[PDB]
Amino acid sequence: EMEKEFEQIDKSGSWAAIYQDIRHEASDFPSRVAKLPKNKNRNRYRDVSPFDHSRIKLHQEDNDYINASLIKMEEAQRSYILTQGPLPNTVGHFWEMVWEQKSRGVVMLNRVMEKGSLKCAQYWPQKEEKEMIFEDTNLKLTLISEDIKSYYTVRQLELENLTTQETREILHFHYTTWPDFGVPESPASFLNFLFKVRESGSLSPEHGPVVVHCSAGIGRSGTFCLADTCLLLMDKRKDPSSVDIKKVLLEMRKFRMGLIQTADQLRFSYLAVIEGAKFIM
Ligand SMILES: COc1ccc(NC(=O)Nc2ccncc2)cc1
Repeated sequence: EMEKEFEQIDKSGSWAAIYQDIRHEASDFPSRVAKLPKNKNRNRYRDVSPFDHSRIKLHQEDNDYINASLIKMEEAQRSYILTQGPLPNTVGHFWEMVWEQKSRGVVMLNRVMEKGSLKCAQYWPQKEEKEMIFEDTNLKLTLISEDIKSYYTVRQLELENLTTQETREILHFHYTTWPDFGVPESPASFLNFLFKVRESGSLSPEHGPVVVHCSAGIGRSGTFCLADTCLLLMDKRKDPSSVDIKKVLLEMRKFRMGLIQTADQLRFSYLAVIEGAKFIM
């Protein structure tokens, strides 16, 4: 049981040690498409690349590349697209991916500016009457409504394919209170946020996979998926305590490198799952 494993690692302060064991056990697959010179300006960080086998392909003949990975958790019947915060030149690619994959939700776990630097392009409209057109991908995006709470904002967006005049409603879930350094003290507001995404139907198999991002799409994004999948598996299994976070994390790392960036994010993931288990038992 993970609650006892938590106290052990915590009392022994062995978080950096377990984290290193995970780093060394993690899969390594080719990422040849990401490293092509023509894709250099489509990557925010040169050391964060999608594996070729799990990368999302854009349906454009010219260049199909986006820094995005499909995480498929077979036992949990959950699938997530993890991607980097879009760049100024990839905002149109981002919304093309949302369109092509039939996603219903976008989950954003960063602020546009953190530590005085831009972590992400402003890829959604700030006002109802000022819609955005992505000329490169032939899409129009309109803010329909915005509901600002203390810890997160939910926005309803309309995405229109200008080529076919189909429209879809997209839900933007923006967690706004992750601190510049370290992790939240308590996982309560993060769990509340995760349950709000679930309640929307954005994580449901009727829809394409949810798009999850932070700046690189590996750290905070990793914590989001890890907590969701672990809590799901605890509902599904005859023995909820057979769920080993470490094993679940290593499975996800077959699909995208580097998920959970720090020993602090690992500790926070344990705490989120342990605490979330009380609201589920
Ligand atoms: C000398 O380099 C090494 C660094 C780390 C490990 N693994 C390790 O400490 N695992 C561990 C698991 C649970 N509690 C405490 C520790 C082995 C060798």
